[PDB]
Amino acid sequence: TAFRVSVNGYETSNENYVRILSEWGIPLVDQLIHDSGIESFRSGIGLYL
Amino acid sequence: AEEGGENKSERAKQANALHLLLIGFEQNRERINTVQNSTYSMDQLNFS
Repeated sequence: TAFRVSVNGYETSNENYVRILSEWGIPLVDQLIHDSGIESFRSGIGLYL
Repeated sequence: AEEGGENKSERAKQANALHLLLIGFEQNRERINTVQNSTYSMDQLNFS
């Protein structure tokens, strides 16, 4: 992906969680949901029914 | 004193090694964690 997220071992999980989102934001989440595959599953069953 | 110096013999160095290790532990007792390897950065330990 276009993202270049890096994890710092000296920061806590929450600190990285806040830092990463503050850097990139929603667009990273959209990719995560896209890679989740739930959207395709709902479309597939909807088309079938 | 018996060996005449820390670097004189290998056994002397190991005695010095433990000497410095035990002293090294004594000087950094607060930063040591029992199980997990303590992790810090320059700012966390106040290093400038």
